[PDB]
Amino acid sequence: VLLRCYTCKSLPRDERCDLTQDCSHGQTCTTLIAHGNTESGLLTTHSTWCTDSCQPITKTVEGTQVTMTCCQSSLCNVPPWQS
Amino acid sequence: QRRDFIDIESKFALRTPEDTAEDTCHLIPGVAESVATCHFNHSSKTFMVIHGWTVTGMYESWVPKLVAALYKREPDSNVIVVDWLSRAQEHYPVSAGYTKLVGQDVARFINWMEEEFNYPLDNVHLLGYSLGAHAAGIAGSLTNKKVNRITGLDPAGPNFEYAEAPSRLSPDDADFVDVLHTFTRGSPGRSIGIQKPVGHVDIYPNGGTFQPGCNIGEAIRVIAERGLGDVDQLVKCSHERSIHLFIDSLLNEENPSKAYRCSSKEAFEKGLCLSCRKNRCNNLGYEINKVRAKRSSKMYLKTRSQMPYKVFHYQVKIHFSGTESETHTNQAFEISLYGTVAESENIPFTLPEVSTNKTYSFLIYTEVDIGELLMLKLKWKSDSYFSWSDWWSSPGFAIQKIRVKAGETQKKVIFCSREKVSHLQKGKAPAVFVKCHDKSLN
Ligand SMILES: N#Cc1cc(-c2ccc3c(c2)Oc2ccccc2C=C3C(=O)NCCN2CCOCC2)ccc1O
Ligand SMILES: N#Cc1cc(-c2ccc3c(c2)Oc2ccccc2C=C3C(=O)NCCN2CCOCC2)ccc1O
Ligand SMILES: *[C@@H]1O[C@H](CO)[C@@H](O)[C@H](O)[C@H]1NC(C)=O
Ligand SMILES: *[C@@H]1O[C@H](CO)[C@@H](O)[C@H](O)[C@H]1NC(C)=O
Ligand SMILES: [Ca+2]
Repeated sequence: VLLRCYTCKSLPRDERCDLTQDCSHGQTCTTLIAHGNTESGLLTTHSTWCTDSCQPITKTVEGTQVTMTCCQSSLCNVPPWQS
Repeated sequence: QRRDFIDIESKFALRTPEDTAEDTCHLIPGVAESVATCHFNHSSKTFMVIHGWTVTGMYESWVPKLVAALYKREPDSNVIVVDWLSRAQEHYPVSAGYTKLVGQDVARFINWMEEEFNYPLDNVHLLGYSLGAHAAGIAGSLTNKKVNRITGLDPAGPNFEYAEAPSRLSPDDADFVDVLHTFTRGSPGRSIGIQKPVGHVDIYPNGGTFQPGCNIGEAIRVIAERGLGDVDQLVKCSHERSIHLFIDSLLNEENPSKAYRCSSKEAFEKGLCLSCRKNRCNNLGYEINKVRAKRSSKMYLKTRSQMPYKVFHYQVKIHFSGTESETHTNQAFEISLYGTVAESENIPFTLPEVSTNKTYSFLIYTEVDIGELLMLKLKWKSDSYFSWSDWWSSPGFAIQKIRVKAGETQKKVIFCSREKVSHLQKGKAPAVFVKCHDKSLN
């Protein structure tokens, strides 16, 4: 079964992904979410793409919450605040 | 029988997994009973360790280390140490001459094993260091059938650089010839290690000129003045490193160092050669992929100063965007990599030129296994005492994305600024970028 995922780069919290790409066979949907303070105050971003190796993780790199999520449904990789 | 072999000056010890440092048992050419006395395993493969030049006439410290590692990796094999210490203890050009005779001694011994015991030559691996790499080459060029493999460990350069294929190690000498070039510093024909490729695969660790932890860096060198000389040459550190890199590969079967095919060391040091497509990469050492190409393929990599020598290579591409046209020369930066497993902060690197709306590629390597990359911090360094002040005017660039290609995992990763643009300003706070894309190159 071939998947279609949302493919967007570093989008701000209040903005939904328009771009969608057909994944290569074996590929899964992924979402990276960064959340931490910046010069323009606190900021939440989301990036989505077709990945090969998918590892769900949640680490706080240099005081920024990074969350990685995987899903096997088509167009499923939508950030929590948009599902 | 023995009568037809007494002219053979070279001795052949069958060293054991428990007796590594001594030539206890000898395999006497023409005396078939000596093979049983030594307990040669006719079922297993054979390694022939051929030493090089010596001013002392004693086996160096590396000989038991190499024997021990071959027996750790291959516990049932036969590890034969070739003794040519008398001939290897003459004035260099004279011992260089004796490589023909040692090559002949070895070939006759190999051919005898085959004739007398019908031992397969496809089960023979020749490891030659210094002049021994050429003694191995000559031996291989004189056997009845071709030997399986020849490893050249920093082959002797003086009087061999311009020697023709029959007088030195060359790819026709075995089924597969792999060569580590670790001390090629100097003019052609005047380097201690041979500069030209002489195998099917020719690996040049750290460009092959000298090894990390072996030289006296240019700064220390200038300060020391008339005092210090070429300690590396004298101590044979860089030269010998090829033996330690090989040993490392035998002790780390599961994690080999990867070498990358490249047009030049200068191109490699720009991070332009990091692919694995059409055998453009290979494993350094024992676990090499026996790819015999049409042309001699030169391969590069970086290593640590000490065992285990493996480092992770990354190519980093940055487009330096800006509003006003400015050009900066010999600029120093620091890059910090944050992954899933670990991190390596403040990795320095410099760029010869930094100019508005231009892209620059560079190599970044690290000992740390950081895992999958998540974050990237970039700092543009200043040495001015006023850089801290907001009153101090400093140049800057707007950087949106940073493209990274990891050599070991063959992955292209895009990192992009948290805000619309990250301002990289000389002497100020670091610009932050977070992963926004992955791509397995396969
Ligand atoms: N391992 C290793 C290794 C060593 C050399 C090496 C040893 C000696 C070299 C030399 C090279 O350079 C050459 C090169 C070409 C021609 C001559 C020459 C002279 C000497 C010379 O007189 N060295 C000073 C000490 N000598 C001792 C014997 O007594 C005379 C003085 C080369 C490749 C190797 O892999
Ligand atoms: N005439 C004359 C002359 C030559 C030598 C001489 C000494 C050392 C030599 C040598 C020549 O050969 C060369 C020649 C060229 C390049 C290297 C080299 C290496 C070493 C070497 O053994 N080095 C390794 C040292 N050890 C490192 C590990 O720890 C133990 C010490 C001595 C007296 C002389 O009158
Ligand atoms: C010879 O090598 C084989 C492994 O290939 C091993 O099983 C056998 O025990 C060895 N025999 C002797 C005589 O050492
Ligand atoms: C660099 O490119 C941007 C547009 O991408 C432009 O605004 C800027 O003027 C250019 N810089 C120079 C020095 O021309
Ligand atoms: Ca040859």
